[PDB]
Amino acid sequence: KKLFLVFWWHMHQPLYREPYTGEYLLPWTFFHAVKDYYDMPAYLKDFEIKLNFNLTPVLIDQIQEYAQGKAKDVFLEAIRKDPDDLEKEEVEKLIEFTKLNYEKPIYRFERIRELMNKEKLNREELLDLQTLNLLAWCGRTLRKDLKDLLNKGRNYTQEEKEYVLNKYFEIIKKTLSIYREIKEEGKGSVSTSPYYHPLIPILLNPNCVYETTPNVKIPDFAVSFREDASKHVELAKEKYFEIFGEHPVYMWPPQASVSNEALELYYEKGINMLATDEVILKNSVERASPYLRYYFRELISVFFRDKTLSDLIGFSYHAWNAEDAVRDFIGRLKKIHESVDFQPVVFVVLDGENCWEYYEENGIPFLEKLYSTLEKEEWIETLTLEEAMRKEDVKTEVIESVKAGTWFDGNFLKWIGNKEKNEYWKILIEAKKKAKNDYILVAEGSDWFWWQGEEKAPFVEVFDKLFRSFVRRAQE
Ligand SMILES: OC[C@H]1O[C@H](O[C@H]2[C@H](O)[C@@H](O)[C@@H](O[C@H]3[C@H](O)[C@@H](O)[C@@H](O[C@H]4[C@H](O)[C@@H](O)[C@@H](O[C@H]5[C@H](O)[C@@H](O)[C@@H](O)O[C@@H]5CO)O[C@@H]4CO)O[C@@H]3CO)O[C@@H]2CO)[C@H](O)[C@@H](O)[C@@H]1O
Ligand SMILES: OC[C@H]1O[C@H](O[C@H]2[C@H](O)[C@@H](O)[C@@H](O[C@H]3[C@H](O)[C@@H](O)[C@@H](O[C@H]4[C@H](O)[C@@H](O)[C@@H](O)O[C@@H]4CO)O[C@@H]3CO)O[C@@H]2CO)[C@H](O)[C@@H](O)[C@@H]1O
Repeated sequence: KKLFLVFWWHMHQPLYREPYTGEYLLPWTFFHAVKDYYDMPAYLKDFEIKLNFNLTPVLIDQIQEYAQGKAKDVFLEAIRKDPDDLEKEEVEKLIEFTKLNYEKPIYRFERIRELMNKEKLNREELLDLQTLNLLAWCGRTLRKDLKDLLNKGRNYTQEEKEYVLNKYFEIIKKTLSIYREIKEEGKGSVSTSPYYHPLIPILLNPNCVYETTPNVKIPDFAVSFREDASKHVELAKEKYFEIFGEHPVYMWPPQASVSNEALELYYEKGINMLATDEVILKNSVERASPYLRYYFRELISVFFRDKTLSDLIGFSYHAWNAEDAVRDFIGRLKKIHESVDFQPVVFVVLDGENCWEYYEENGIPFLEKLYSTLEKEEWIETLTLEEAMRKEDVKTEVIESVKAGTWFDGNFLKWIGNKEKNEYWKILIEAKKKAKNDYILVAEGSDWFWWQGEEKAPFVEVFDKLFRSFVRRAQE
């Protein structure tokens, strides 16, 4: 009697490439590529477990651009430059970026503390600010190779900065290949999402917000996004075919978002299985065990993730010692294992690149201890998505209807509802009336609405600039 454990790490970035200048206006795709996107599947090289991954096609596009040397990244150019050639604006954006990440454990360098107490920086101090920002995002693989430079902590030269950059781009160049390798070796399944990570339920039927938040105000959806919804899925199938050689049979719905109509569309497009959130299941069915494989209308397989276990990694364990956190995690799986007489399937699903920056040492002590302890447990069998879809000694249930929602409170309020987010949908709706190319699909990505209508934060202007630029470009 085994507990079946399914890790599904979801990787995504919206398109930071501004369509008129061709410039990557934020460096987040680069920094999460060198820190997490290669290194997360790379754990499978050292640990005999199964781990699954989601790669959005818009993320894949940017990884390709960086890997091929075509990405003009404005922040990264400020990093690469000799400090004597830095513009005042570039120094300000460098300092701004440091302040934003300053309290995170991966930025725990004494020299960063010294430099941010300084009101004017010379060439050597700017070289340290540039290079330590690079090194703060160093992933597990290169933290071994670059350990001498990392322990330095200060006094970096342009030659050393350039060396780190060359190693980082080598990491990026091998990133798509290692997803292909762990997939071909059976160490994990790889899924994708509709192309630009949109909210498929809203594009299909904006009225589905009223299944959870009946009081919410939405704009006049005077155009249909239903065909655009199909296009996100179809284009995603094409990009996945290019990278991995098959049409995808697993998809992660952006924000875990599902509806009766969205599940229909996924089935119609040949998706055999997806996962969503436990809150959906609780909102939809009275007797709701998340340890079963569900069949929506006998059309498509649905797993409901263990929200508690997913939220321990995403939200709790960063503030713990690695050893305490893994003993807690295994202790919870043991109680699940001891709680039922059948073999439960336990889906752990969350973003794969966003939580580790808040852990000590980028979560490497935690994940190494976690994966080491998992592979020693005889009563735990980690599964690929393919193995979870096919496993016969697993309990099964049919569900006929779900309440539309997301894994954020089970509703859509993080992307629609208040004046400012609704203004984005107004802009999108008007632009869709006049759209002439697929940049309208880029503007349907969920990220733009997430950051809109929120307390002012540094760089929120860039997401707004990107969204409006994609909207403008879509109509030309
Ligand atoms: O404002 C108060 C608030 O601020 C702080 O949050 C800030 C972060 O700490 C800071 O680093 C920065 O966040 C960045 C982020 O680091 C950067 O990587 C990028 O985020 C990407 C994700 O990396 C990417 O995975 C994707 O995220 C999706 C995800 O795929 C999906 O599954 C789901 O979870 O939604 C996510 C969002 O759509 O895309 C995003 C970009 O859209 O960009 C971020 C913004 O610059 O800035 C944050 C805001 O200031 C504190 O951390 C927080 O506690 C404070 O309360
Ligand atoms: O900025 C603060 C935090 O940043 C990081 O958190 C990330 C997570 O890593 C991502 O996975 C994602 O979080 C998802 C989350 O996985 C999903 O379960 C859901 O979580 C709900 C949760 O059930 C609920 O109980 C409550 O705690 O709020 C969550 C949000 O409603 O939805 C999340 C949003 O997509 O993104 C967050 C950042 O938003 C980092 O890991 C944290 O340490 C950090 O505090």
